[PDB]
Amino acid sequence: GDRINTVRGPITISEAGFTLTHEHICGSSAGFLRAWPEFFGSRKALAEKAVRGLRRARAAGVRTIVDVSTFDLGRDVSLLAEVSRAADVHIVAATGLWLDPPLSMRLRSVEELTQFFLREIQYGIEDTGIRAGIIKVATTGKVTPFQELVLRAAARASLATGVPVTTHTAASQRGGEQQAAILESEGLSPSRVCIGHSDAADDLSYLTALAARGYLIGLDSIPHSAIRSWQTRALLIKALIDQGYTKQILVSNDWLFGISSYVTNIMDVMDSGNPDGMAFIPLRVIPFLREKGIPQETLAGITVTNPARFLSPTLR
Amino acid sequence: DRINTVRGPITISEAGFTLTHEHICGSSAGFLRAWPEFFGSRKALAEKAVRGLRRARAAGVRTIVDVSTFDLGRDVSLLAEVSRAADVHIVAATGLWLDPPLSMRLRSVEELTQFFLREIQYGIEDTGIRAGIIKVATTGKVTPFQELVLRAAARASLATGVPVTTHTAASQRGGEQQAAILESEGLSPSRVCIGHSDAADDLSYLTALAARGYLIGLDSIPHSASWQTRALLIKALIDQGYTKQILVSNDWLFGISSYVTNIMDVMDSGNPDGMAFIPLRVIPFLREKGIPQETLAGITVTNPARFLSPTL
Ligand SMILES: C[As](C)(=O)[O-]
Ligand SMILES: C[As](C)(=O)[O-]
Ligand SMILES: [Zn+2]
Ligand SMILES: [Zn+2]
Ligand SMILES: [Zn+2]
Ligand SMILES: [Zn+2]
Repeated sequence: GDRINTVRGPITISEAGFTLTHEHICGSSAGFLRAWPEFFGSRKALAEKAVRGLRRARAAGVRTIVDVSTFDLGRDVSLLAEVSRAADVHIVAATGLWLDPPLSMRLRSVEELTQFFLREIQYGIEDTGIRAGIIKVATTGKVTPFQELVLRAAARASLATGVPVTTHTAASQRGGEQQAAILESEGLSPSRVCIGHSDAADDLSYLTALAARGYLIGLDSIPHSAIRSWQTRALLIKALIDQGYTKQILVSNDWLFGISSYVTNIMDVMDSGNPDGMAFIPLRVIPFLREKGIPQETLAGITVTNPARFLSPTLR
Repeated sequence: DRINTVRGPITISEAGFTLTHEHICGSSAGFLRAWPEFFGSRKALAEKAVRGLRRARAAGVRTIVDVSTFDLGRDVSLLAEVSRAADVHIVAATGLWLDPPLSMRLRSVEELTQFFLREIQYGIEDTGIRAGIIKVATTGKVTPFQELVLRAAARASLATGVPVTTHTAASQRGGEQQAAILESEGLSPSRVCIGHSDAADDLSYLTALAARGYLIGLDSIPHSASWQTRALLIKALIDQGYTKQILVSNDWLFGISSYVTNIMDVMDSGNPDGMAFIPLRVIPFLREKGIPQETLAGITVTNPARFLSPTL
């Protein structure tokens, strides 16, 4: 407690400011940006596009992003440090595993995965020293055996360091419920867990029941509807406020500036559907919520206070 | 006239005794740099590799071909460090093995062709260290994505002259499906090694491929360590007239993360010779069976040189 690790070193919690808690510089695969940078035009072209997009978001009020790219999403932390410095936006890096682990991860025990997540939080990522400030885990269906090991290793690393856990779900399958059961079996407090992609939920009662248990609800992919409207997703934010669960809400774009882990040219399709990029939350969602009558203090709580509480390393 | 190595180009006569299917590390993309303590440390793995390569050099090896691809975790800076310190030539590979990430799996044949060309003609990552071989792995009857990898490999080989080497299940005669695809792209069989052929129960499968001009990779002899029975496949192909089609190797590794933990210790206990197994055990065994030294030198020196020299 008192400081959050970022790609340019520790910051105090008051420095984080407006924080987008689920974003990516680049959605890729381990080793890929280094082995084939011209897939993105060039490494310099991707960095320049990410710096302009982050400066765009900064001019709309954002001061920090949490890049929830794991090892297997190709998360290159040296790129994050470079674009963080050039944009003057803090970036929190992640450990954990997403949905494309290679064999060298897939064959590991829970104890081995715990030591890997442990290494990225406590020592540093690769040979850069940059330490992770969050653990990202993805699951599908009812949670596969390997995904259950990842959740348990994540809980273990969280309990030893205080850094929170954030998840990838299918809300339409109520996937947070299985995640929550596994993480609680490990002794992890719900207040150290964000159940992500909860904006895609059709069932408000699924979200209300997780919030009432203390989970953070990641309404984190609002503009993916702009490519069910985005205003319908944003109304889940108002619904949880009106139910008294403002403190449980985290809002983000889930944007990216380059994508190789999908069909070629998807980034162009996405950018034409959401030209605001990571500024979509502050330029479109926040004004929409204001016009629906949500007061300033509540919107500042969601965008500043809740991420600060969530990211502050806590064992209390 | 020259072959790319991790220390730059060398002339064909420099390659000498060549093991054409080996690995410094069997891992996954990004993994050695993200989690080097899995191997004790990066330094410990490099030290183990240098000890093993120096042992192979003392036994007569002068070059190895490291057929680790991107998705086997190939770390061509590690290869360069241990090539220099062992003073053993290492040829690096492009291509794809059996664990491509989404960023590779979702690519077209044209995109994959550009990636393999990038690693042969420009360099691997930002090291400028060019690949001298293309490695391709397939499973059953060849999946749709594996077929794209073979076609891109054939295209890259036709544009550069560098050869193609494969991973099969010899028990499934996988080289027949591989060869049909490669030939549909116009690739000469003389620029293809069908690997893991030592595991075959069917000599007919190997002789038919050799009769078409394929190189036969009898590359995993010490993994069976009977290894004697696998080595007699070398004699069988010699006796049928196919000496010039034979390539032999150990398929050894100095670290392994792409498998259950501690497999490396099991392997090192069964084969303490490591990469020196071929020169110290297989070559003398074949000589005792009456194969002339000149034939063994052709298999370990001339065939490798003919295969690696870029052609067309
Ligand atoms: C990289 As994603 C679509 O799971 O946020
Ligand atoms: C890395 As292998 C066992 O296919 O030679
Ligand atoms: Zn996700
Ligand atoms: Zn995401
Ligand atoms: Zn193989
Ligand atoms: Zn191999």
